[PDB]
Amino acid sequence: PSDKPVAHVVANPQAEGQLQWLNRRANALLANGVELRDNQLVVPSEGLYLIYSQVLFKGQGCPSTHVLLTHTISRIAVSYQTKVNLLSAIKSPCQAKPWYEPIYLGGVFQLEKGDRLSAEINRPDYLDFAESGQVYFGIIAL
Amino acid sequence: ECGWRIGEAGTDPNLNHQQFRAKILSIWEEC
Repeated sequence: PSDKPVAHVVANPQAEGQLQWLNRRANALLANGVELRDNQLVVPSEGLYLIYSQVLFKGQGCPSTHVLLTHTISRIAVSYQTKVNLLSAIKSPCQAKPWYEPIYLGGVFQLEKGDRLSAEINRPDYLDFAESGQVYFGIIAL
Repeated sequence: ECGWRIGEAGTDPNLNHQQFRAKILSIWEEC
């Protein structure tokens, strides 16, 4: 258990228009091989992995259109460029009052060494960073 | 919420990479 891959990274509030994961060792957990490269978690060894992610959206009001918020976790095979959706979730913050839409994702999948994992959203312009620590992205080798 | 339990474990200083892993898998089991 002390050798099993584990990673837990949080978002970078200083990024504009991106969901970028902090690579600073002072606030990023990358233990037993897994690494953060190109804003992606890299699987160091084949096996089953619990993969999870949470994002927090906030807004001050409701524009005319139902602003649809999406959050997805995808995989990119080690030797190819095909990205596959593993997890996904949609929300509708609106149907003058501030709003708050949290979207969490999770599930166990069989991953291969070198596979690249990415947690993404569609509207980074509604991201929030006031709840520092609750916008994260991690994997855990079973 | 289970999302916020995951987050609290991620920011718990008293969890090393071993203990943190066990904590999460425990949360995920009942979540």
